[PDB]
Amino acid sequence: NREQVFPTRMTLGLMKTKLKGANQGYSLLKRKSEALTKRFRDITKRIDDAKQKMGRVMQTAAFSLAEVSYATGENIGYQVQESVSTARFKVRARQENVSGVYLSQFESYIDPEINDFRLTGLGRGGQQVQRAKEIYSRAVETLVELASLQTAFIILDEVIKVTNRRVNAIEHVIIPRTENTIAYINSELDELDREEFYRLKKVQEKKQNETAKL
Amino acid sequence: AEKRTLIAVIADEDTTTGLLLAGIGQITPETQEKNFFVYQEGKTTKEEITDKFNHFTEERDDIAILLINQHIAENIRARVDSFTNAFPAILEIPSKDHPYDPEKDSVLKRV
Amino acid sequence: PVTTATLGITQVFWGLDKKLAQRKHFPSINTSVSYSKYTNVLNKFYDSNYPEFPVLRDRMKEILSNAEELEQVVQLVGKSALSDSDKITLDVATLIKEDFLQQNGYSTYDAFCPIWKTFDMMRAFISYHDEAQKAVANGANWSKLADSTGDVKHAVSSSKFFEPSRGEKEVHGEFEKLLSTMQERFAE
Repeated sequence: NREQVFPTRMTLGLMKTKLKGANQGYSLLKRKSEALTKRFRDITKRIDDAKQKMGRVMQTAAFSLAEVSYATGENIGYQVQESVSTARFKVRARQENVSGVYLSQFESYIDPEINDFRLTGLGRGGQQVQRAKEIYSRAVETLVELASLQTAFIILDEVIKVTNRRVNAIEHVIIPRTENTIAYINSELDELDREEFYRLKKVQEKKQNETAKL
Repeated sequence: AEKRTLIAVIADEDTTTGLLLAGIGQITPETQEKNFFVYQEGKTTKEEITDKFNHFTEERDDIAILLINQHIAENIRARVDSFTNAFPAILEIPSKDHPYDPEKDSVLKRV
Repeated sequence: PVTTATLGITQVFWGLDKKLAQRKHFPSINTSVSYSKYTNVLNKFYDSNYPEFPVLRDRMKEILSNAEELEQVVQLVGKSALSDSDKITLDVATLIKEDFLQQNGYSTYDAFCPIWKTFDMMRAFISYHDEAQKAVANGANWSKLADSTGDVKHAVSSSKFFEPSRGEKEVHGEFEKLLSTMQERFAE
């Protein structure tokens, strides 16, 4: 409940300054948690909206791919698997600074060295396969955006949990412990002052008795 | 990280084919493996799916975003919930005759 | 009691900083708790010999006070997302503490820093701070300005080594080159 700090006037001042610093840090971290939880609510709303958008885009892209497959007369799965030597779509991580946290947000990137498509050598439904490829490219872009949103959500939630944990710890441990330590140190200093007062009172009584005896 | 520039899909055959056409992943010349680990929900095994997901979400994998269909991720929902790491992110893509349900979203369940 | 009775009569005070003495940073003079009540009387000599000394002294005092105010929040909040201007001020103040304020008394070069050398070093440090603030206001990222002007930062940190025996005319010329190099390097 109290620290083992030896009660002294310097120690009392240091611990009072520590209490002031802890209270300031408590207010600062509470306001930070409030700002980050407002941003967390915003991110959750965007997550729900992007989830609905993904639900729509996957359905429409799957319909486009099925139409392309029907036009070509066969599934393009084998050609797509054979054309998996290189990656044409890549995600580059960006440490975008949002509020006071370095949340990582993904940015989609593309390369021309993997421009080959499964429609090469198919012999049928080239336009349909190209349209399906474009639709799934847009779909992959949407999923990269949603993945950036979700990574920011996870990071921000973790930081909010840590910050709220620190705020509650300061409010219920550090402030009570430091306040109890201030009370104890002040009581010990008062006891020392009382003892010094008694010693000086005894000296004064002896001096007065000696003066009377003279 | 710099090496993280890769997208992994563990969805159904149709979704895997579509994302491969989009060009998500590449076949590693040294590892002789590709990020387009196509695996049907009805085929293979739940243990195999869990092992593939663990390999893609751990073992210093280069995948930035792990794409798992809601149907296939439901069978490995325990592993999905266990994957509490911030990265790589996981998404529950809808599958044919298997729409995405908000209750099945492991990451959205943290709200 | 002796020092609290002294502070009522003394006109200057150079209270020792326990933290700065534990860091083996000499002289361990507490910048916040020290004072000199002749900073107004001595303007009659500063404005006559070194006209810019009071303004730069106040500028350094303000920079150190701002750094001291920010360091509490830094310690309590990890200091991950300081503004570019705040980061520039805190870095400049750390440089000031490490190079200007710190003084190896036994060292031959810094045994006795003359008033003109101190004034020139103050000019160099305040000019570095002003250049950094101007660069930040230009929109360029301080994370890049750090590498861009590391040469100037090392130059101002090594200006401490200018031996006073070179003479006032010679040393003041050397500093004028350093400040001139500072403005030229601002194009980065």
